[PDB]
Amino acid sequence: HHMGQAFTKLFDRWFGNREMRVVMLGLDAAGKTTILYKLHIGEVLTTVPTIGFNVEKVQYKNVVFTVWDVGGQEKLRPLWRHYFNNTDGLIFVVDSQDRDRIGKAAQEFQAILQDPLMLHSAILVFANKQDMKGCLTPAEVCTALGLSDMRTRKWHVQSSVATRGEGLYEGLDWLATTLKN
Ligand SMILES: Nc1nc2c(ncn2[C@@H]2O[C@H](COP(=O)(O)OP(=O)(O)O)[C@@H](O)[C@H]2O)c(=O)[nH]1
Ligand SMILES: [Mg+2]
Repeated sequence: HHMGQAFTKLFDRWFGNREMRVVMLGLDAAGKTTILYKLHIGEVLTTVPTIGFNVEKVQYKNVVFTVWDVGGQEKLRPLWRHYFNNTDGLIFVVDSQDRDRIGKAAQEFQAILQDPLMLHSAILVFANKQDMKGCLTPAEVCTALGLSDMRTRKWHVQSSVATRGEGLYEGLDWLATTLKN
């Protein structure tokens, strides 16, 4: 009989008018757009700034989530960096079933971390698609992304099933708490 709250109300408690800018990144198919629509927090808008490169965005009050795929795509790395401007947090999403592409994801993740503009970011990892038989454990995704060895930044790896909205409250609550200090 008990019911979840709407993220709309959750965001009111968590951020409530505060200026927040998070970027949610990952390899294509990790589950990022799914997380966006599953939040139900406003319209998503897109800009395709090149014939290949493609960015999505959502804002609620003064919290903005900016979203793109990372990896392959020639190497459009400079076209991104504009979008890191005064970012508070990174959400990096991983397909926990895709054992093959995780080295790539760790590489990519590791490149975001080393970018100057990400020095002081809180880091949330969604180890997504945990519903799938034989996927990686959240620890195995932690290990692989090298989160043990980590700077002085606050980080957290969170199990998720994005298509059921599972894990999302937990990660976002961590993120919100972490960010207000
Ligand atoms: N089984 C499962 N499938 C998922 C999950 N999250 C996303 N997907 C599916 O993975 C595909 C890509 O998701 P999408 O959100 O477009 O990935 P994006 O490229 O990261 O934006 C879609 O078919 C989703 O339904 C999950 O947690 N479990
Ligand atoms: Mg997408």
